[PDB]
Amino acid sequence: QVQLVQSGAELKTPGSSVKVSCKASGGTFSSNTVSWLRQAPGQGLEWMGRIIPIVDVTNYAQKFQGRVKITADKSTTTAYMQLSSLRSEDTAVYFCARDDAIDPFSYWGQGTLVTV
Amino acid sequence: QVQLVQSGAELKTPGSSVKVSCKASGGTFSSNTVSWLRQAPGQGLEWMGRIIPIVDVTNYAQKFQGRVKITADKSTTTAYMQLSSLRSEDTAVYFCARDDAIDPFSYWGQGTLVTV
Amino acid sequence: SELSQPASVSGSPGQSITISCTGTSSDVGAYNFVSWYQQHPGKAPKLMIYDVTKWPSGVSNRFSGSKSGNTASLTISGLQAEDEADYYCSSYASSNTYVFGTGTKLTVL
Amino acid sequence: YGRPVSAKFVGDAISVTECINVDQSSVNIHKSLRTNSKDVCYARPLVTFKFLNSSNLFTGQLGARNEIILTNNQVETCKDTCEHYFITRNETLVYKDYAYLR
Amino acid sequence: YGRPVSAKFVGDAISVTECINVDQSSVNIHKSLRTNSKDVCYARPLVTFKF
Amino acid sequence: KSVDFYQFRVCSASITGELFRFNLEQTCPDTKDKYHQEGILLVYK
Repeated sequence: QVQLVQSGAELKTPGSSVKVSCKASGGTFSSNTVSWLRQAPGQGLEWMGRIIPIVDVTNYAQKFQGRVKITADKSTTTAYMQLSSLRSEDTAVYFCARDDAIDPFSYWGQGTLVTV
Repeated sequence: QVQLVQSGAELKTPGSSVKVSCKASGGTFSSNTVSWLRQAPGQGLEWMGRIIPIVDVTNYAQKFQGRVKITADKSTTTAYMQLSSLRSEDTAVYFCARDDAIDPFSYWGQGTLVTV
Repeated sequence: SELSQPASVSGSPGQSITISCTGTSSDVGAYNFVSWYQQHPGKAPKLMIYDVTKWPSGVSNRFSGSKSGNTASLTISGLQAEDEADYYCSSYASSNTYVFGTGTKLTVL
Repeated sequence: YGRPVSAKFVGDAISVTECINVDQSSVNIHKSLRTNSKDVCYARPLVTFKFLNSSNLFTGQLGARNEIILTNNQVETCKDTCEHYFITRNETLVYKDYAYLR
Repeated sequence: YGRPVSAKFVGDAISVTECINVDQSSVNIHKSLRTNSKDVCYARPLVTFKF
Repeated sequence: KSVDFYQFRVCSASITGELFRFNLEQTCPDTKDKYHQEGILLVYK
């Protein structure tokens, strides 16, 4: 029963940088992959990127490349996502998921609301 | 008491090539570096370039790159400076100073007057 | 990025004259190899102050130098004599390039 | 060869010259690897020294086995959380990120 | 070394890390080496696997 | 896991790998000598 903890909602001015921290319970990250997703009010689910810490490899979407920075800490098993040069359309709820032996989006997270 | 000998004044048409030869007395060039400095009538001083014959390395100013050619002879202990495409304001006197254990340029030559 | 020097400085017998030399911090503010050269009219330049403040061999000790911040100051206390040679300030710069000041003219009564 | 030598390719043959040392008393190594602008930081720290007793300043790029290179063509893109280790004779220099000294 | 390892240059030294295997059961190799467009064909086949 | 090259694997991580350097100072010492003590010798039966 892996439990994920997400940071509280934060308000930032347009054009600034927003940092979101997701904490994963259990022993360690191991070979699990952590993915970041966003959901706009009334819209669908997007796909920002993913990070594998056992090799420390970050996979990014073709539209979010060069704008979102993902880092991982195995000592604290914490994933940090930094977004810069955000626009007025970035107001959305962000989730951190967790790859499992069955399907990748097996685990999720309370979600963090970001308003621009 | 190292003495420097410079060639006499020469007259050349604008846009031509001017060659100046400087002879250094003493035993040999050794580790000394030979520098060339021009002085306009009523103007200040500036660093044109220098040559070290130990490694045969020529250092040039950023505004004189590709325009002044500096060569040295290990047998006759003579330094040759060639400056083609001579322009009108190029007219000036030329000194071939020498580095010394006390301080560089510790020696000065007679000077060569170049008129455009 | 040539060094800037005062156009001229006045003087009088039995007085001390200070000449300033300032420039970019990349050349004078990063190294300590400033030098002052005196040139007589129609004569080869002569060096009297090198390094920072150490005097050379066989020269008068009435001259001194002091570099503070990005500005060097050369102070002369020996008046009379000629004291007419133009003074030029030089320093070492990056990329194995040397620079020289515009020049300072000293006049005495 | 036991002694260090300089060699290069001339035609189909190898031309080898002699080697000359520099003034060991006057040696300076910069503690900062950050150059002008960004992403063009130097790969290796620069070294300032002089030749024999001649009073002149010479700046170059430090090589390997206590070698000085006058061609500073070694550049690389800036990388976050970098680390560098250098060996000079019987001493080691540790550069965290792109600055500091150890 | 007998066991496979990964190494790289760090300054004047060599930094060596460990190695991690992947899922041997779930491995797929594409049978076509022709990449999209022309004159940009892949030199080596692509492999898809889990971790 | 680095048991052998037979198994497929991907290993490109580099965070805190062990550091190593090449030593270029070891050399073969020259052989020693022998005293080879000697003298006059007599036998007796």
